[PDB]
Amino acid sequence: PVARSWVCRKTYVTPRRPFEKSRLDQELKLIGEYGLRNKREVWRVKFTLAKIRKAARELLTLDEKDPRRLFEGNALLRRLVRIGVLDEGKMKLDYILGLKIEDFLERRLQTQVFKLGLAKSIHHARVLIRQRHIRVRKQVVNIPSFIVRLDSQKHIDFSLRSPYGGGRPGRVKRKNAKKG
Amino acid sequence: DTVTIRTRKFMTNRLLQRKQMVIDVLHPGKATVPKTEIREKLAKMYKTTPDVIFVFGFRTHFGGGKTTGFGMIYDSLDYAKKNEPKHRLARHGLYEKKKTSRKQRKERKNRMKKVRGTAKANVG
Amino acid sequence: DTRKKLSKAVEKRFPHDKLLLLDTQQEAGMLLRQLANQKQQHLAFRDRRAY
Amino acid sequence: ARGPKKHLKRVAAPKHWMLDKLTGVFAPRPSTGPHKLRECLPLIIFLRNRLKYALTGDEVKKICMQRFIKIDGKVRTDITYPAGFMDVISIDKTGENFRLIYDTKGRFAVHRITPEEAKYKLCKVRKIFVGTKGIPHLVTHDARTIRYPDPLIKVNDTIQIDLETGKITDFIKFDTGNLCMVTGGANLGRIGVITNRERHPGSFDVVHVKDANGNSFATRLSNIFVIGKGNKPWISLPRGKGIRLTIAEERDKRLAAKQSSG
RNA sequence: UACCUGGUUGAUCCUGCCAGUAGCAUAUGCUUGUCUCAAAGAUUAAGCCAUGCAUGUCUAAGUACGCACGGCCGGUACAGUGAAACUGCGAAUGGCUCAUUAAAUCAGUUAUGGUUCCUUUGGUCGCUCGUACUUGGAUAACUGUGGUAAUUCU
RNA sequence: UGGUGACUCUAGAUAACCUCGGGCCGAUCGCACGCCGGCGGCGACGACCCAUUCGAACGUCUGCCCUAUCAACUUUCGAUGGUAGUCGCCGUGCCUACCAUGGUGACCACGGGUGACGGGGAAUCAGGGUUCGAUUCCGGAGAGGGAGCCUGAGAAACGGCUACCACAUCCAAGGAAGGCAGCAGGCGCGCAAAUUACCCACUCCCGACCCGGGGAGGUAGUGACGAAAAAUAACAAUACAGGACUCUUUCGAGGCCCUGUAAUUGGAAUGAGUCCACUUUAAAUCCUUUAACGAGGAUCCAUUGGAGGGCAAGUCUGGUGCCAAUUCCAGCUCCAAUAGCGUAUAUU
RNA sequence: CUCUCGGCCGAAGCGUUUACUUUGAAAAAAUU
Repeated sequence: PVARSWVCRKTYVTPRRPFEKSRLDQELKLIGEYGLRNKREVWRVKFTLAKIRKAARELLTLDEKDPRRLFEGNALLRRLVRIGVLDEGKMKLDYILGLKIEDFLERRLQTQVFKLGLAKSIHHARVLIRQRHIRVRKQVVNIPSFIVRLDSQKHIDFSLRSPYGGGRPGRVKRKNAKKG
Repeated sequence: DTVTIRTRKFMTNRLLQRKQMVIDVLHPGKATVPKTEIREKLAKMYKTTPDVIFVFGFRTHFGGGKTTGFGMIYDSLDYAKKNEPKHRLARHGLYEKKKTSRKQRKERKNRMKKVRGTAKANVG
Repeated sequence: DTRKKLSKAVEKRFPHDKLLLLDTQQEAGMLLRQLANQKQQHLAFRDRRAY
Repeated sequence: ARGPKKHLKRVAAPKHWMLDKLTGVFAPRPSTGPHKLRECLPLIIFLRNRLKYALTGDEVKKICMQRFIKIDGKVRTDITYPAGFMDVISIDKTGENFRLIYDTKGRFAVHRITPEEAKYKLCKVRKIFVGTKGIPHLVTHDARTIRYPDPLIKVNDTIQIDLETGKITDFIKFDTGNLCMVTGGANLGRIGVITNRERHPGSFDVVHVKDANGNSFATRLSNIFVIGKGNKPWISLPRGKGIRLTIAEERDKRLAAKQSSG
């Protein structure tokens, strides 16, 4: 007996057929578009989408006024809207079955740092977050895959402690400036 | 200066003769503020002496702006000497513990239970 | 962590071997005990011959 | 086992205690006493995990050993003493009084009461029997025996009893149209009015209760505690008045409170 | 995501098994920068074990003439701290393993109107018509003499 | 009297009994002292009985894998039932005496096997299923194998005792002591599994107890079992190469853009490391926070496998033998996943 | 679906008995 929990989950699925050209090319498309480190981030987002689709299908097998359908559909729709993947005017479960991996890829912190003009590229965005220059609200966030909510979209900025931000010069610049 | 103290979840615990709260410390570009400095800051905040103030369990957040810990102010030094743990009372120099290991005490105990009578006090 | 590196430095030639520490008399007794009770590698050449 | 078990694992503790998984291997293990193990709140869980006067069990012992805690008017120094339904906890140093009555979700409310309401308690009578020299005795739900009860008091009635004297002050019969709180099963904590009692000989009777909104629910007769006469309760009720809201209405009231306050 | 690729014929379709593939366990090889959690002598041998530790315990409230310490006030039995020892309680919990065990164990359901129960909590505790302003003998710790190679022996 | 669904229940009355190996009816201890020798307030400990609590133990109903190369079994020696008793905490062939001849079985008894402790549960998952569950929760069982007791409320107890069987320790040879399927650790076995560390601070348990103790438990150590996040570069100019758009029928021009590729230049940003201080904690460590140093081949250098018969991936090179074809060896190039990736075996 | 006694109803026999379906009570946590 120990005061430990052993509850833990794999968060991705390896595909059944390893070598098919269309899936490889589409994965490479997404990796290049979004600056992902490897195929496993594609598999991770694909997994969360598959989970959400299974939940929506099992809710849709229920009859229309079933209270579990109303409660759990409202919760699922509210969460998908809250991370900005579904529009607010599309609170219908069937629209969940229309989504794509690219939406949850657009809601990453890497992509939102790229689209807000703090970075010159998507790879510059991953590097910018990973090196403690990006802060959401007033919290330094180091994780590229941090999914940004709609109330947190207008609050992504530069760390008040970063050289590009508040302004203490970095290690290289302070080394070079003291040579002369 | 730039280190500010706020107290969040204040409670006047009249059963353990103290006031206990969560202490939130802001130090935007420094390290984690030492516990003694927080103790004079709480002594200035609550209009008292800092030898009855005990703070513990501070964790700095990721990013460095903020550190949360717990603190409690005792009415007197006597209630502090009664109701505080011995180790927190030792961190302030008010208690000194015995310098013997478990192996030494346990072997002494098992050795002196092979002896009957007041010769028990002669076993090392 | 010194010992950590040491184990790795050893593992290119001694792959699965325990690094005893010989600093004190108590550790010397532990090593002597480990040496007395341990399975013996038998070398065929000297075992077929009286030496 | 070769004799009584003395320990309680944390994951085997009662769920309504609301203990978390990673604090320890063990749960506080109530002592034997006036309430069952699965239907009690030990004093350490109340005074540490609910009221937060103490942060560890050691200073729970420090609060207890100063004789600041009373259950039903008596100083209880044991930190795992089993307190249960309708118990009146008095802490006169802080000047606070509590009654241990259930939430609508089946957990022991932190329910603060008036010092005037701390004087009495309601006990469900659990058996009546005649002892030597023809003396009627009454055994309640928390192991009280009262000599010479009123002859009108039968089993399953509720007696209002005075904590200082230990003598019966009043009683309520088990009738229809009469107010009860559920003390077990899936409907635990709900408060309503008895409408029916379908008797099953050699088996358990089932009592039908109607909520203040019109919701109807049944329980076993052992799960019924009469708490008022007709429609008005004889004690203070907690915030939720025994009306179990559905999860949709819980979500709606939570969002309405967020929108109104914030 | 209710998914495929190949293998017998000169060539075609079939049956039919297999190979690839994917997951889960054990092991193992090569490699390994950071950080969070985290299983871990079950499988074979319920095989065999050196050494150490794993179970003890005192409040104002059972027994203090150990100066082992320690103030009175002096006829005041006993200030107070208190090792030892007697007495009481615990050692039937916890921890380990899976050998046994196949309507046995075990789960759900019921019963004790067929039983016991330390303890906690409540009741009962002048309900008996018949030296007490206090009863008796011991035995430890302690002092002293010892036996045996050897024991938590005496 | 009172109760139950049902008492031979509870309570009542009478005649008595009441075990010396004996049933209650207080020769106990502390703290404050006060009233009219007598009256006393809080407690502590004991205690017959009844209730309660924690159980425990016997029963009820339903539910388990493989085997007929196990078809009849139990019954003298209790197998099924009856009466009376014994014993037990109690109901009962539990045991005894005498009777009755019963009881179970192809709806699979009885016997044997299981790489069988049982459940909660795990993997797969359209669904039905198939496979797994020694293992932290619940229930059982055992302490080398059997057997029998003592104390106690509770044990057929093994960190209790007494024997025998198998092992084994010390000895002055007369004697004495034993039981890691507890925590470490060792030997053996094997394909196969960590430190003879620190602490009662946490969780809780026990005791006369706020105070002592706890290899339970917590903490570090070993740990690529497994699961989570996640570095190994980014940008600008320059030079070529594409692709758009303006002007030209086109060639062409675009200080017109955009996108790639560099034995090309450039300083900006930083961790990995090294190392003060806090913080952490029982004391530490780690993490988190922060000084200082810390990057150009940023040598601070990513591996593991597979490809020239099909899923992803070759019209390649050099040695070596055999009669241009052709056994063995070392490479290049490409593809896949990536701090991970092959293999064996089992299983789905 | 009814026959009696007590306040249009409550008790009683149920109506051949089942298999089936539904409801209600009750049914550890952890895991999912």
